Amino acid sequence: SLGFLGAAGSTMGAASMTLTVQARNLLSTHWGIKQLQARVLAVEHYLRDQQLLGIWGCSGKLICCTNVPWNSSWSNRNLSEIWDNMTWLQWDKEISNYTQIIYGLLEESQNQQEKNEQDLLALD
Amino acid sequence: SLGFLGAAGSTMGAASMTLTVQARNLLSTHWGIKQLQARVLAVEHYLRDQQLLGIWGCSGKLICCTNVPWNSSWSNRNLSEIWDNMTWLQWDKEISNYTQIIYGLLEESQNQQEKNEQDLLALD
Amino acid sequence: SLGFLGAAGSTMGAASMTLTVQARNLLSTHWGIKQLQARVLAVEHYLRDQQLLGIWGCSGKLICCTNVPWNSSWSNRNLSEIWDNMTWLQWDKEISNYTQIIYGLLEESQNQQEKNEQDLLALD
Amino acid sequence: NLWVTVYYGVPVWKDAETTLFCASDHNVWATHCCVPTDPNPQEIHLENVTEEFNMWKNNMVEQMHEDIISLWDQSLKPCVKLTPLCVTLQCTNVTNNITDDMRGELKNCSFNMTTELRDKKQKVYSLFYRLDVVQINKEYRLINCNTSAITQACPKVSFEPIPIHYCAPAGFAILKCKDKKFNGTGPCPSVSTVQCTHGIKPVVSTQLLLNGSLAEEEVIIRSENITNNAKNILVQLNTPVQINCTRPNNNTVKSIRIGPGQWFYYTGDIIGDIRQAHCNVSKATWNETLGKVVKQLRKHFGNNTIIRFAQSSGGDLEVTTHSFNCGGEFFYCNTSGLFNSTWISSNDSITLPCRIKQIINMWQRIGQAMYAPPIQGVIRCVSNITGLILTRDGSTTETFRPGGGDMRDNWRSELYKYKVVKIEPLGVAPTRCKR
Amino acid sequence: NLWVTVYYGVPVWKDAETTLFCASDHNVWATHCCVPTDPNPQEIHLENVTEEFNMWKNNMVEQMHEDIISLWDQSLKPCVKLTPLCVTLQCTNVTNNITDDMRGELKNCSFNMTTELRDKKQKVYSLFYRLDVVQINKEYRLINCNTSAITQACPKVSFEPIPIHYCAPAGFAILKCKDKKFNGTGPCPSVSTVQCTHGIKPVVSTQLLLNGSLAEEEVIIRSENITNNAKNILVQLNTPVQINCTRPNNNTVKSIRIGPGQWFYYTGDIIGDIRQAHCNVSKATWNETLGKVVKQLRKHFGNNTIIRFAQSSGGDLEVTTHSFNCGGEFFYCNTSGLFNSTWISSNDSITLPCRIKQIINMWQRIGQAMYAPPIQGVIRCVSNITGLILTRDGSTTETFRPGGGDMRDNWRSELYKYKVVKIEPLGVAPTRCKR
Amino acid sequence: NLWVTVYYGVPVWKDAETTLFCASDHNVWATHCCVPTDPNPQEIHLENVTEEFNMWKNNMVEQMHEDIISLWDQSLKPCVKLTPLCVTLQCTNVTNNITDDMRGELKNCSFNMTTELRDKKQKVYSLFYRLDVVQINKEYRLINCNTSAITQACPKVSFEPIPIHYCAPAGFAILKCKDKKFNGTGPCPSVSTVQCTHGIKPVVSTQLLLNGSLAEEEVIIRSENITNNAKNILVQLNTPVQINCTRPNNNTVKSIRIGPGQWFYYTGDIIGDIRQAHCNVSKATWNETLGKVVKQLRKHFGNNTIIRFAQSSGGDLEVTTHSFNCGGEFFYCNTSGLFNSTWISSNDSITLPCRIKQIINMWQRIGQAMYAPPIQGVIRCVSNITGLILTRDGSTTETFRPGGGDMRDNWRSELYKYKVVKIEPLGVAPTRCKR
Ligand SMILES: *[C@@H]1O[C@H](CO)[C@@H](O[C@@H]2O[C@H](CO)[C@@H](O[C@@H]3O[C@H](CO[C@H]4O[C@H](CO)[C@@H](O)[C@H](O)[C@@H]4O)[C@@H](O)[C@H](O[C@H]4O[C@H](CO)[C@@H](O)[C@H](O)[C@@H]4O)[C@@H]3O)[C@H](O)[C@H]2NC(C)=O)[C@H](O)[C@H]1NC(C)=O
Ligand SMILES: *[C@@H]1O[C@H](CO)[C@@H](O[C@@H]2O[C@H](CO)[C@@H](O)[C@H](O)[C@H]2NC(C)=O)[C@H](O)[C@H]1NC(C)=O
Ligand SMILES: *[C@@H]1O[C@H](CO)[C@@H](O[C@@H]2O[C@H](CO)[C@@H](O)[C@H](O)[C@H]2NC(C)=O)[C@H](O)[C@H]1NC(C)=O
Ligand SMILES: *[C@@H]1O[C@H](CO)[C@@H](O[C@@H]2O[C@H](CO)[C@@H](O)[C@H](O)[C@H]2NC(C)=O)[C@H](O)[C@H]1NC(C)=O
Ligand SMILES: *[C@@H]1O[C@H](CO)[C@@H](O[C@@H]2O[C@H](CO)[C@@H](O)[C@H](O)[C@H]2NC(C)=O)[C@H](O)[C@H]1NC(C)=O
Ligand SMILES: *[C@@H]1O[C@H](CO)[C@@H](O[C@@H]2O[C@H](CO)[C@@H](O)[C@H](O)[C@H]2NC(C)=O)[C@H](O)[C@H]1NC(C)=O
Ligand SMILES: *[C@@H]1O[C@H](CO)[C@@H](O[C@@H]2O[C@H](CO)[C@@H](O)[C@H](O)[C@H]2NC(C)=O)[C@H](O)[C@H]1NC(C)=O
Ligand SMILES: *[C@@H]1O[C@H](CO)[C@@H](O[C@@H]2O[C@H](CO)[C@@H](O)[C@H](O)[C@H]2NC(C)=O)[C@H](O)[C@H]1NC(C)=O
Ligand SMILES: *[C@@H]1O[C@H](CO)[C@@H](O[C@@H]2O[C@H](CO)[C@@H](O)[C@H](O)[C@H]2NC(C)=O)[C@H](O)[C@H]1NC(C)=O
Ligand SMILES: *[C@@H]1O[C@H](CO)[C@@H](O)[C@H](O)[C@H]1NC(C)=O
Ligand SMILES: *[C@@H]1O[C@H](CO)[C@@H](O)[C@H](O)[C@H]1NC(C)=O
Ligand SMILES: *[C@@H]1O[C@H](CO)[C@@H](O)[C@H](O)[C@H]1NC(C)=O
Ligand SMILES: *[C@@H]1O[C@H](CO)[C@@H](O)[C@H](O)[C@H]1NC(C)=O
Ligand SMILES: *[C@@H]1O[C@H](CO)[C@@H](O)[C@H](O)[C@H]1NC(C)=O
Ligand SMILES: *[C@@H]1O[C@H](CO)[C@@H](O)[C@H](O)[C@H]1NC(C)=O
Repeated sequence: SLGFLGAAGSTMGAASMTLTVQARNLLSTHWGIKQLQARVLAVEHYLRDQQLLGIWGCSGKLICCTNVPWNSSWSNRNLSEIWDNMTWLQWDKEISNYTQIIYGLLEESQNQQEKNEQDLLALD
Repeated sequence: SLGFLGAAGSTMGAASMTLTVQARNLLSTHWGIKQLQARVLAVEHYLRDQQLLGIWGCSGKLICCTNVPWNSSWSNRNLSEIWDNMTWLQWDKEISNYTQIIYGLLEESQNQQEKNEQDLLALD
Repeated sequence: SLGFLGAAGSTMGAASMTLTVQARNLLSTHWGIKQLQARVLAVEHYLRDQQLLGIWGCSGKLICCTNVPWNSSWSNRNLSEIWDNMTWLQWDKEISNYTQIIYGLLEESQNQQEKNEQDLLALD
Repeated sequence: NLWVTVYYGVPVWKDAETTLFCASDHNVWATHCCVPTDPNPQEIHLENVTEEFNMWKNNMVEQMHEDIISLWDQSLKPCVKLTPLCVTLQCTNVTNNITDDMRGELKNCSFNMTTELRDKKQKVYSLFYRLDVVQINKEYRLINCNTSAITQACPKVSFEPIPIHYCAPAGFAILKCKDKKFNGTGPCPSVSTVQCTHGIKPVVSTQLLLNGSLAEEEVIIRSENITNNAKNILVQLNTPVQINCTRPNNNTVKSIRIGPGQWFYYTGDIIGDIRQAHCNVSKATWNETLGKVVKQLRKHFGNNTIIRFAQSSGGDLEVTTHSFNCGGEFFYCNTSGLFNSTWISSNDSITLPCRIKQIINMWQRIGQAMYAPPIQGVIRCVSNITGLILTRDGSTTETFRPGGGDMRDNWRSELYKYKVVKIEPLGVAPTRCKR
Repeated sequence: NLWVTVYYGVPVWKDAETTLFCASDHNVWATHCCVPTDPNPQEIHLENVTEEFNMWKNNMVEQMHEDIISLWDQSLKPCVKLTPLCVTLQCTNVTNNITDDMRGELKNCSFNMTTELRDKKQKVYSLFYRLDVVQINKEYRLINCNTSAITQACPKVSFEPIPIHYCAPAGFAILKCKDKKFNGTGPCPSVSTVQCTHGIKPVVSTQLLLNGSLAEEEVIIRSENITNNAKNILVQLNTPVQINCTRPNNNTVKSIRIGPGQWFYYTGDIIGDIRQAHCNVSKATWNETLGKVVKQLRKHFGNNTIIRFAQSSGGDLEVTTHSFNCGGEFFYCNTSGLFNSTWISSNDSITLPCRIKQIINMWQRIGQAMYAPPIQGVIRCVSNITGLILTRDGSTTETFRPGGGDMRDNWRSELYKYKVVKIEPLGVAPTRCKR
Repeated sequence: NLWVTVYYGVPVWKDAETTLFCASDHNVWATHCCVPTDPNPQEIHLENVTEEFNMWKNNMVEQMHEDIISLWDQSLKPCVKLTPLCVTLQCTNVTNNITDDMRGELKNCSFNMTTELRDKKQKVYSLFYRLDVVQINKEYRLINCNTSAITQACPKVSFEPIPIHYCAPAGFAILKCKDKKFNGTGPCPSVSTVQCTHGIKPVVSTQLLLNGSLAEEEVIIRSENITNNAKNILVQLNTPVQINCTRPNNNTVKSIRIGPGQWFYYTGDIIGDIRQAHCNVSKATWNETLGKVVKQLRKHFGNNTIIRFAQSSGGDLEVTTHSFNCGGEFFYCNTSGLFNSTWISSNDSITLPCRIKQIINMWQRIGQAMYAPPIQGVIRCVSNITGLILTRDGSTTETFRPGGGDMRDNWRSELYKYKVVKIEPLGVAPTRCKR
């Protein structure tokens, strides 16, 4: 592979081929306190991202598809425009405003899905 | 909506739609040690509940239906009483005596299910 | 009916039924530092094992069947010779030289699996 | 025909004890050690939740006590040690401009103390307040010489209370009681959830509580057991009583080197007449305040009975007289003019005489003494009396006296509205759903 | 046609080095720094598991050593420094009531000591045990006024060994060897898993090991390398030998103030006659004990040899005599009466004379000296010899001597059954299923 | 008809501040506080990535600054205190072997010093360098007596810099700039990712930076704002200039006991001629070096502008005079011989005279003074000048002078290549996939 973050600068549809690579590096006398704080902090960040995925309905997946439609008001591009002629750093800047909107929609959709599953399982 | 525990006191049924609100707010000079201890406990709790959900086969869900039947000896109540005329604080107190029994049964059921799945895959 | 590691020394087959027993016991003035280091280390090890299961697509299971075929170069025993006539301590030593080969293959297999699924959903 | 369903994120909790951290918003509380607060805190009202509170079994009080003491001690770690002052003092009376109220209160002492160089000494003259000097046999020694080490408080560090907000760690929450006329031990019908408490000022005092919260409608009398005469009674006032305190003397403060990198501060002289320190409480306001207190006491002790107020029965000055930190000086103000009345079913003020002491022994500890350097100029402070600490004597007439001295009571008064609970998000219930 | 299957919760482990913590069960060590033990600890026997143990490469011992020294040092942090005692002492030996055993073993010294006030001095008379006082050129000084500085131990803090349990963190476990006649280095056919060790008393001694565990059936001789004369031999007895130690002198203890909150304790005088400290070991029990040791030594050196016991070849008192803490007092007993015999293939006791020393340099360190306050009255203690420390010399006769010290070999006698391993729950194996 | 897809492991980041730890590579910069470096550290080139760097707002510098001060202070914590030396000294001149370069640079001082015993005194004499002694009214005192406590540096602890690597915590990464001829503030077209920085030696100096990295091809002139006279200019050389420094006197070192467990080190006498300390550089190398600096400097000033160099205008010795630690001694060298020229469109050295000072006040702090014990024998060191710190005067011929006094500038000089970013693996994008 290109190594950790070696894909940066690559277009989105190519960079996404090596997501595993950046996942494994998230978990890898003050002197002792500075080190404990650094270790604790890495764990807290890891867990917060994992919780967001769990709430949204994604558990161990690096790639997951949801039931929330894309709004052209967030971004109006040719799709190929994004995947073939743009990198992830650029994309992240482009839609940073809509981050919380999208996340809120992701939580709402999953909550509705869990309730619907429960009712269907009860039927027999 | 209601930012945190707002549903406390509402019926068990009504409160089922705010599970997201409480879940997302979990885990969110030697006065440095007190701060580290607090941060660590925030992680040890939470992570411990995630393990139970893992063991029981509920690792990715806020609502999880299992294959363990309900025993009237734990609580002999009408579902309409439980879901419409009680809140969760009251419910938890009524069955706080059977929590360990139920948890043990949930672990046994999931373990049997994983073994059964492995045998079916082997046969298929 | 066994406590922690009580199955050690039993055959691999027999020991596979106590996985829950070991799993549930994970996590479970310089003195402030020693306690924080002990707690932090236990958490870090737990999380690294979970991350790895996550990458492989085994995050919710104690027994996880994957898509990587077994190579006779790692071990050429019969399944009886393994499951009925060996314990896990012995097995781990026998194949300790292939551990990173197997793990790399597992990561690759799951990444291929995720891509295939994403494309099928997009297809129809 | 029902199955177990597991739910995560269930809005329930249990009573719990955890460690809280401070958030604040140079000083003796080392507030730079706290995590700055959120400019937009939230309070979530919990409709239909009734909780049991017990202010007397509340461990938030114990933590506040432990941290206030710890912060206090840490602030003295880098300060000048005054070991060189434990020498024989030669003392005579200050007689030049005395009103005869302060007869013998000040003493003009001289002594041999060290200089920057170890081979040289200097003669130092300074003033003491009698309470802080004890006679040896005109030969005197400081009161701390046979019990403790003395440390000079750093002159750059303020003792003024700064509001401290206590915040629960993630996974915990603090429930607040919103009910009016709540005495701290019963069920509380209206509660809300907060993450951080109301800021609390670590005001230190005895006999009367200063600069605290006020009761919403009426005087509230709180006690662990009202019929147990051995318990303190915490009375929260509805309206404040204004008190104006002063040390009406223009002090000239001088300093000298006592060793490399270290200097000692002392009162050099006094400009003009020497007058007694005192506090002013309006008579009408104070008499109305007691009438309100008595009415509420009668609800427990009887209409057809008599309530009498009296002075503390005796004991150490730190307990029996009113005490506070005013401008950085430590005052010991007599309450005899406040609690002298029998209650049976005008632009004038009560003047309370006060003494000043430079050697301070806080938190009722022995072996750790602090020297409060004197302050140049004239000191005046105005504060609000927001509550009282009373005890009761062990017939038809009950006698109440000022009490306290146990600092946990001052805090307990401010923290009575809060309890800490652990959130327990995981639980089960029967449903018709199975898999 | 087999596939990889991943299993989690697999009962396997690897040897590992981690940090263990203490769990408890007015003490010198901070027992308050430890977590209380499990009221119902478990032990799991692992059937059909054989593990390799090596007591000489055990890292639990190294941590125990480090923890004890640190705890010890913490206990002296708040205690009075005795720097002011480093003055010329004027001494003339006590000769009021002696038996010629103690002639020259006590000294009556006087000196000019400081007082609370810096202006005053006081003359102090005290008794010393000679070992602590060294001639300067009748002019003497304390022995530790050049190489060190002396801190007085706090008189209220006890040196009595309190058993401390060691516990592994989650993710780690301790494997305990339960095999009779186990020498500490081979495979152990019967093991069990515990989370915590039994409590181990931190008894400090040389020559002989006191108050430890006994062997199940026979004397067990353990060594890193039995033919290497550079190594010590640890001999575990299967029976205790009772030893009765005393300081039969009724001391009158006096104290003076030396500064503002500091006081020094010393022996003032002796009531009655002056007698030597000593320990009593029964001859029959001791001779039976050596016979058992000799039989077990012949198994390693030959059954046609001669085993000879001798006293120490020389060196510092701390390594040539039997050092122990008795009632808080420090004893240095002569073992020549125990190890003086050649073995060839009715209340009759052995009396070991003992000396008393007050300035103690613990853990073979330089620069940290402790002063042991005197104990009023008379001291008697009874303890069990549970093992020996022997060395071997460079013919047909093997000569052994008591060898002691290093404060790692004593611990190894208790921490030999335990090994720390890391739990490794994840692994793979071939099977029939795929997905 | 597009759907939201969630991706994890996305290679993106944001600027961030965090806590870094050291990985190293008996010494002040304790390595006991660090972890080992990887034997094989990695570096990843990022194709098509341009990042913005700003070395003047780089928080890695602030953190390095604080770590160094903390390590420095810890290294003195257990060392001998020299309070007993702050006595009147009786001094005469050292005139025995003077070349008139050293006239008045050495004093011969006698004093009454403490001893191991509290009741004894000793007469001691030693040599001082004038810079560390101030006249009281032949009665002198050490310069620190009226401002600070003096602590002797431990003779066993080296001041030799050890290159220290800084490492980011998991979840963070350090981006490094590989763009040659990069000025530190613009976009950097060629970058790479590392986890740890190169090891940086914490070399302390003013005016001339020693033992740093060199520019790859050309002299690089970096400044926050080149037209702001309040800012310093950091000039990185593309070639080293060799400088040879010496303290050409054979010192005989003496040591005395000053109290129990403590001893003081001082120069006893000098064998042979007394010579002035000095540093040499090549005239040709230095003149070529400035020519290169001037050529590049002109880019911001024009070819119609004359560039002149001058000596610092004044201020404290620690700022105006070049300084460094050589052999353990602290040198103060005069650079006026280097910066005295006007630039208009063979075996011959420059000798810079130097002074030695034993009392050190680093990081311009008051109250913490260090005593540098003497180094026995003769000192010689060789080092490389790798950059300059210059300032600019406030209608033609711009004038530049040596600058410094703020250590963060030396660190910025090495830390201009790195920035810390937080990794943000989670994000979303539209796809044709739904579920
Ligand atoms: C090997 O193992 C043995 C057995 O455990 C140890 O022997 C014990 O050692 C302890 C500590 O020295 C002894 O405890 C002390 O006993 C003193 C006497 O009290 C007894 O006898 C009187 C007789 O009048 C009775 O009234 C009383 O109830 C007791 O039965 C006490 O005076 C001591 O207390 C004083 O010191 C402590 C601080 O240490 C203070 O806190 C107290 O206030 C007080 O001033 C103390 O309790 C115990 O008696 C010994 N047992 C036996 C059988 O002799 C060995 O020490 C151990 N070997 C080694 C090397 O550690
Ligand atoms: C950096 O950008 C260059 C383009 O300037 C990328 O190179 C192209 O890659 C595609 C796909 O393999 C080829 O079809 C083109 O012919 C290449 N162009 C050139 C000029 O070589 C390069 O892959 C990008 N680097 C990274 C890491 O993504
Ligand atoms: C607290 O209890 C009251 C009383 O049961 C709840 O009020 C009911 O709310 C529903 C929904 O708005 C109405 O349809 C009912 O008519 C109300 N009942 C009455 C008697 O007025 C209230 O919602 C509960 N609070 C919470 C947070 O659940
Ligand atoms: C200095 O002040 C002391 C009080 O602190 C004076 O002592 C009192 O003197 C009067 C008159 O003789 C006695 O009636 C009191 O009983 C004494 N008080 C105490 C506590 O003993 C002392 O006389 C004053 N000295 C001078 C010179 O004014
Ligand atoms: C504070 O109010 C509570 C009621 O909310 C009082 O508690 C009752 O006290 C009586 C004794 O007089 C008991 O018999 C009741 O069982 C208690 N009820 C409850 C709910 O606890 C309490 O005594 C009051 N205390 C003060 C000082 O006023
Ligand atoms: C403790 O017992 C073990 C046997 O379990 C001894 O180990 C043997 O030592 C000999 C030395 O000549 C070796 O050749 C053998 O290979 C070792 N066997 C095993 C199984 O390790 C050990 O030396 C004994 N130690 C002591 C001090 O008695
Ligand atoms: C145990 O100690 C003996 C020494 O008592 C070691 O044996 C020596 O080994 C060296 C190197 O091979 C030889 O040159 C010597 O001649 C041997 N001496 C004797 C008396 O045999 C032995 O190697 C040590 N055992 C272990 C495992 O380290
Ligand atoms: C370092 O290089 C940057 C360019 O990368 C210089 O910044 C530019 O300065 C001009 C004025 O001369 C402005 O118009 C541009 O907008 C600036 N660009 C950026 C990206 O900041 C900077 O002045 C140079 N600094 C030094 C010391 O040479
Ligand atoms: C860089 O430095 C120049 C000084 O040479 C700054 O320019 C001055 O800015 C102030 C404030 O707006 C004006 O009052 C002066 O008249 C300006 N001086 C000149 C010569 O133009 C400039 O603002 C600084 N730039 C930055 C980004 O700090
Ligand atoms: C239901 O609970 C009772 C009481 O504990 C128990 O005896 C009974 O066996 C339980 N039912 C089943 C099916 O196990
Ligand atoms: C040990 O081996 C015996 C057969 O000899 C077997 O019955 C027993 O179950 C085994 N022990 C364990 C823990 O499996
Ligand atoms: C200072 O010491 C001298 C010693 O001769 C003594 O006479 C004098 O009274 C002392 N001064 C004071 C104020 O104690
Ligand atoms: C105490 O000091 C006096 C000073 O005159 C001296 O004569 C005496 O010997 C000293 N006492 C002792 C015990 O050294
Ligand atoms: C100790 O000596 C005194 C003085 O000679 C004597 O009277 C007393 O009896 C002696 N005590 C003993 C026990 O010998
Ligand atoms: C030491 O003290 C004596 C006191 O009499 C004095 O005469 C002498 O000059 C002092 N010596 C020095 C070097 O200061």
